[PDB]
Amino acid sequence: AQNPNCNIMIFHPTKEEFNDFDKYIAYMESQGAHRAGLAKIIPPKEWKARETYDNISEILIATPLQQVASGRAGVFTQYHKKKKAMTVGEYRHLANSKKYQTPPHQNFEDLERKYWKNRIYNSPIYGADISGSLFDENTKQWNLGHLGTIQDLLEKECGVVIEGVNTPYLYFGMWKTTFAWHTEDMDLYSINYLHLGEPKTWYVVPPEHGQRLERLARELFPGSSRGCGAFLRHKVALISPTVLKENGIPFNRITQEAGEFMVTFPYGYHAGFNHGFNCAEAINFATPRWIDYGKMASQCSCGEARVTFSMDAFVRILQPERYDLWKRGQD
Ligand SMILES: O=C(O)CNC(=O)C(=O)O
Ligand SMILES: [Mg+2]
Ligand code: NI
Ligand SMILES: [Zn+2]
Repeated sequence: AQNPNCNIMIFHPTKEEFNDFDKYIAYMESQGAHRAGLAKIIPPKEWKARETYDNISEILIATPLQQVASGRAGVFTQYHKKKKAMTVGEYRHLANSKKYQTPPHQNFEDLERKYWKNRIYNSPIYGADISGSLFDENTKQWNLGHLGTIQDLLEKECGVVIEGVNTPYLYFGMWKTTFAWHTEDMDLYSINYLHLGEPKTWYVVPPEHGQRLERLARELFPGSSRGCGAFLRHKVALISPTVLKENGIPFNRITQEAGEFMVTFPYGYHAGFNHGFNCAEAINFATPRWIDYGKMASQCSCGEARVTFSMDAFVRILQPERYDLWKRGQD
């Protein structure tokens, strides 16, 4: 079996290998990349997402989210407080202000220490989940706005045409902005490109061990767990690497830098944080290997998770027994 220890793999495709997205994902999996839950892809040196980032300041962040923590330094939840709209230019200035800027540090490791020590005592503001793209229309390879849609993949595998569309999202981050432990909707893949700015550190649990994370989470967030049998779908819980190691949870970590892609694999739990002002673009996607995961994906029906229009059809076709209850939680 390839990659039996479930290590995060890093790939360096040539320009020729960068032409066919589906084929390259399948190549990665042939080498066992999916066992880790997350892979890094460094694009060929000839490639670029767009010419420059000099003209992005007028993008609007309609609902910036202040991420307020509760709990202890290594075991906490976060809620999102809505703030007034601001432009990317305004947000970048805020990120760089003395209140929010990245502290002095020696290296990524020192910064990770400082994150886990001090995250809970600050409430950074995240410009997340903004529909849009920063890829130039003329970028033909690994353009996240031109991938094959999940609806077309389900149609090609299963024969049923469904409604829905699939478009990318922009994330403008600052120091300590945080993504809580989650898998993707319907245990989809995701792909994330860091367009500009400071790094993003990721933590991931191998898919074959995801239930171990779920069991620990039920123990560490006992009220949440009573409220919902799939409360990690709420995307609010954080558990530090120190806590995971103490509880024997298998995981890995990696830092993504500007110009690099990350791919998360079906049922690969992941969490992380931003080092300073940055902008990432991400989208979900599917392959034939996803279908079986989609069929088995847990769902939140307590009402909290509230998701896109396009998840309806996935639940309806792949999980017809669940559909009625899940839709009650949507409505
Ligand atoms: O970048 C972030 O805040 C979160 N991204 C993801 O969880 C992803 O790309 O799957
Ligand atoms: Mg602009
Ligand atoms: Ni994700
Ligand atoms: Zn729920």
